[PDB]
Amino acid sequence: LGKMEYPGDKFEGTMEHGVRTGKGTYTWGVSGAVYTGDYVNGKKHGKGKMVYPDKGVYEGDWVEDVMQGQGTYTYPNGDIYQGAFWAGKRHGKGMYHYKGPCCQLVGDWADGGFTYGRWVYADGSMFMGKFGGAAADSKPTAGSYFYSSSSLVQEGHFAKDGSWVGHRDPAVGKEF
Amino acid sequence: APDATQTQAAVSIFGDPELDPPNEFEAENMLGAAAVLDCLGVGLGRELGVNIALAAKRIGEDPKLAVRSVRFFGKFLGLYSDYFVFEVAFKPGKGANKFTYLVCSSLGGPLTRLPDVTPAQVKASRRIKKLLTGRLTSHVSTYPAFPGNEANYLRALIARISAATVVAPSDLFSLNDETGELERAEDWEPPAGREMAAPTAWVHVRPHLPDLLAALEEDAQLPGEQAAWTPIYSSASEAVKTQAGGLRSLVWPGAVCGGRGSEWTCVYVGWGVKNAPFVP
Amino acid sequence: AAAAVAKASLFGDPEPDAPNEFECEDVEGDGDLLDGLGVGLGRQEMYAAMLAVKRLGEDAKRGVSTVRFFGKFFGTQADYYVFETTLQSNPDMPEAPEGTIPLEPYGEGVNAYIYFVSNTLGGPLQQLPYVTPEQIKASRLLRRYLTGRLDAPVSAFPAFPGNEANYLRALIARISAATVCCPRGFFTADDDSAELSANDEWVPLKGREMALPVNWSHRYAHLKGQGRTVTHKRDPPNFWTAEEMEAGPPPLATLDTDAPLPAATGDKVPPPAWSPVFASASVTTRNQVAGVRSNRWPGAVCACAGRHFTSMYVGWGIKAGGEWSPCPPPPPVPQWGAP
Amino acid sequence: VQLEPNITLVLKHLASCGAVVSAEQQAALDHSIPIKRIEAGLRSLTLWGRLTTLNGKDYLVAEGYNVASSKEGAAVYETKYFYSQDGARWSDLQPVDSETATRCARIKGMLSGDPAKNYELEEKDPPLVFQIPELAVLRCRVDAIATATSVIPTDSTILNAASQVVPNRLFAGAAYPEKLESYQHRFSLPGSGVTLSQDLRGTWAVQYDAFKGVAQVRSLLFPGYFFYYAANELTWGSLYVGDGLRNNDLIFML
Amino acid sequence: VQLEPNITLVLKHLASCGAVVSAEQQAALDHSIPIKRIEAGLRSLTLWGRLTTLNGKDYLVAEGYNVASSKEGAAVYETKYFYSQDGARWSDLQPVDSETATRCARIKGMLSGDPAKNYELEEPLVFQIPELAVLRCRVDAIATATSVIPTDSTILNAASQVVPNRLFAGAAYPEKLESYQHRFSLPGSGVTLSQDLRGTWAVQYDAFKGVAQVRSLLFPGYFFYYAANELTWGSLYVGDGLRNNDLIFML
Repeated sequence: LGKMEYPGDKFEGTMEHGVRTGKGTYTWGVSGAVYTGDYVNGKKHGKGKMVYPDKGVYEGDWVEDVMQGQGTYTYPNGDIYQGAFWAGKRHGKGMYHYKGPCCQLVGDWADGGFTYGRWVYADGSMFMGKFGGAAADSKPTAGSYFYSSSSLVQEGHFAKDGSWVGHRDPAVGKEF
Repeated sequence: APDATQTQAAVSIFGDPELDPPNEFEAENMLGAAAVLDCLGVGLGRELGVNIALAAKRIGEDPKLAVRSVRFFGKFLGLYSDYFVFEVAFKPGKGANKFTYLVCSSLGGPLTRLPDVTPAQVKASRRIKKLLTGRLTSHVSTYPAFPGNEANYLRALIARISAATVVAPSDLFSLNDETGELERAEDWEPPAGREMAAPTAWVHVRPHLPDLLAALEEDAQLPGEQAAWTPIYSSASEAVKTQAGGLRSLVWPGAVCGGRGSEWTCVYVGWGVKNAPFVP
Repeated sequence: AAAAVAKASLFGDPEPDAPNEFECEDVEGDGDLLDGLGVGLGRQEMYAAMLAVKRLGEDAKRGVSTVRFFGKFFGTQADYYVFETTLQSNPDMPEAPEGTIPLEPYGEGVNAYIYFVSNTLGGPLQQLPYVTPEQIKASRLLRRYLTGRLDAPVSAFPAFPGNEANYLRALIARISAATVCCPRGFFTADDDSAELSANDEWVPLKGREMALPVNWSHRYAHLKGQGRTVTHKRDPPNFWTAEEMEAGPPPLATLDTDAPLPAATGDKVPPPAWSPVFASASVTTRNQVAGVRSNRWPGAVCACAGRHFTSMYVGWGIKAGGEWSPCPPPPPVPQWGAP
Repeated sequence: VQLEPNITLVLKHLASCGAVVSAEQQAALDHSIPIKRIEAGLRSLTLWGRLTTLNGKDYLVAEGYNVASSKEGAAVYETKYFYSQDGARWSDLQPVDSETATRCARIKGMLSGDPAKNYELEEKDPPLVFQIPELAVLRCRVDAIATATSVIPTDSTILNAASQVVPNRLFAGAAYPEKLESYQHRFSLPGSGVTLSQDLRGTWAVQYDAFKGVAQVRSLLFPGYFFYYAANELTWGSLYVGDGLRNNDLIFML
Repeated sequence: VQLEPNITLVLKHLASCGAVVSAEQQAALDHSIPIKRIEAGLRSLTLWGRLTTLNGKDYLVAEGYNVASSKEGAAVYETKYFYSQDGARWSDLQPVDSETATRCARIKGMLSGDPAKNYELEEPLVFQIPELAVLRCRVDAIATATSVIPTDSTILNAASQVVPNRLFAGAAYPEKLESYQHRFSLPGSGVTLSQDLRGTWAVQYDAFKGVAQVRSLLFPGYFFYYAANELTWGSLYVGDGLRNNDLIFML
């Protein structure tokens, strides 16, 4: 239980032979960020809670002082991501839930951007298909809409203008 | 196979003619006249009001028939055909022969210029009470001899209906003491719509064939203290803010006058017969 | 079965109080002009519309000081007949919460008129609520068919803050600030205030030359991108954003200076915002009525014959021009690093 | 083949004759005639016409019927009439007794326009005075005009097995619409052959536009009754505009 | 039961739908429809619709036909189309080739109102399409989309010709899309407007007057009325002529 202060950062946890091995609550006194969690070889590893200077809160897995594995991030605008992390970004299968529009994105992520899956609205209307990924702003690219008030599905894609181009007429369908 | 020539003419008054500068004539607002008469529920309607305005434009813009002013007189219903009558001024020529009357059996068709009227055949037409046959060349009456054919009897009826029932709102036309003509007033604010349906609002603008600008209040009443002009109203409720008003003639049934806002008009639509008992 | 009885009870006198005083327009004369052009609702529908204006103006419980018949919105199950009014006593408007841009109150800007609506002429009139700028912007993101019911939901994404009454009210605000216009020179705008004043040295333009968009002028204030007729610049302690520094068109701006539509496929010339509409086939017809017709909001028309001008909307509520695209999701928030 | 004559087409095809109705009255008729048709339980209800009045408040008269049966060699239509002075609400226009019909037929001149007005009329006391209400004189004049004219196309109605006068749905059309033999009275039996050509000669006028196909029949005995028959669309209809008086000087006018 | 739709009645009943024609050119229609009907040798010639232009000289389109027969399981009407910009004279609206129709369908926006304008497309090599070709392609695209009559309004006689039903009793339920069919559906086939895509038609039935209004939603501007007491139906198009391709977001 060697509580070490820094010229100011405040560590409060166990140290095994000089370095951090176990649980410890490190506090960045310059940026305001804190980390309460496990440690291997003086670095973040295992699990732990991280709050950031922009009030984003991470709770999940850690591999060598970067966000890895399964985690739950909470963004400063109330958005909540739950799913797979890699290289400190959204990567794998995950679910991003907005706060304002209350819609959500479920499926395959790539390098912080949503690249495949479903985007369901509040009322159950969804767009399912291939999205823009991290290169775009996770914009929809090619797939099919279902609107629940009309109960209509339509397959199509988006042009370079951003306008919907459907490959056929709409049709009565289910929510995929 | 039916001919199209009447309908070809009636469609030829529409649009531009397929090809001389037309002359500048004076006409009233005839679309507004059709609107006023359709608000009052008299006259020929709105569609024939459009047809009359276009046909009067064809009469007025004719450069060979150089016309000072066009006015639509009315429609004479006949046994076999009808008469649309237009009065023109042409840039003998005094009294009841001041205006020239062009008739047509259908709008846009060939126009026939009626002869000038003489007071002898006016007096001869005041005795008889006949129905028009719709043909301008027809014998009129056997045992009282009439001096002309049906063109002359139609001209005499037009002269009498003109002298009786062609009016204008009061304090609009002033008689010039020099030229003896009707000078329109520029700052003529019209009364309200329901205030048009009184006989005090309208004055004659014709010679008596009453004075020139004598009001319709001072007319020869029908027996039983009956005023010769009855009111007509655009609305049954008096709470409609903008409405129309006018008068029917009881002496000549079918001769109406009317006004809505600043748009006023007169027309005769009838059989030509006078509401008076016939003595043989 | 009862709405037919109400619409016939518009006509005539009621068989055995005191009516309210108000200032309507010549709605029958408006129907005459628009029947002259070939736009609007027809001539018998405008007479019933005049009597519905009469019924709304004579009601003492409403307290109306001025009625204008705005027009007709088509919906899927029922229609909307819209009447714009000023009241003798304005309703209470709740104060907008903190953090949001404030409201233009009653009698100012986008809430200068109280809008009544019915489904048939002479039916029960329901007062539409006031409009907020967030509803205007969220309506700009949308493109919907109305349904004719003032309590239907509008859309989930984009998040519209209300039901169909609020969406219809936002459409009325957008169409009114963009398509209700007066002939040029009929009003003069004050160089200090924003109110208009009818000048006395105005001459009417003769006939077909009132079908030119250079001869008309917006009589209502321009509706900015922020959702307000006058933009709200928040108090600073290189600071203000683009939406706050939007000083738009001047008052009484002509329809010649409106922005054209985006260019459609087949012609590289942008279509004008306003098109002429003519009553007669020939130029030489006497006493023509003429006017202009909105291409951005199709169904909005204006008309003028002498000193009598109308503006009226009969449409679906749809902005046209092809400048609508389906809304993308909000961009997912990056992490704390953000290179 | 029409079922019932349409008021808008009647006003359209007869506006050439001056038989026109006001703008308010036309707009009000369009709403009021189906309401009174449902309310009175009538199969048919059309605008019969309008009668001019001295004060201007004209009498719009409508007629309607449920059953139309052959009785005593005539097509009797049990017509109920209705009047209004605004075109909005429709009153009853009660029938008139037979002696009161003889008395009201001696009241000439145009009606006054006040339904609560009594014309005083004197007799020989077999003096006697009688106050006749203006609604009675109105019903008398409407009855005299309606039994005088009532023009339908010939063979436009058929007599079914139930001995009732129903509209002929297989009606081909008038072979010669410029003739009076193509038109009959409504109270003439189908298959009898009593057309308008068997009236007194010179009481009717027919003008047929052969190109557009619209014929107009005009009553000379009652100046103000008009009828149209459009042959291309097979649509007819009639109207009375004017005061209800009879042309008693017709032999001097022809 | 009407024989042919009456232009005064379609402009009366569909006036509240904004489908109004000008006062002058309505009278011009009253004079000029019988002329073009007689000189074209058509049994029926009605006002099809009005397409709005950019210069304000709108195209009045009229439709006529003589024969109406059952071809390949459809009620094929051999329709001819005419246009006008004044209501008084009627020019032919010539048919457009099969390959040209796709190029016309790719041209968006309101028409210009000049019968001699050529629109150009790039697909490089440029193609010039006349404005009358775009007009005819928009007109028959709408006409194959909507063409609404009441169901059982027509029968199929012994010579396999689609003739009107003289004994048509009327639509029993005028508030339903089952009462209305396309003009090209065969009688007795059971294909009504309910077998379209659901939500492409909006019916408003004034239950008291018996007047139903069927409005197209793929083509906003196609209006149809059916008056049940009069047994009178009719339809008219008023609009720029473009298809609503954003329909899934509209409803």
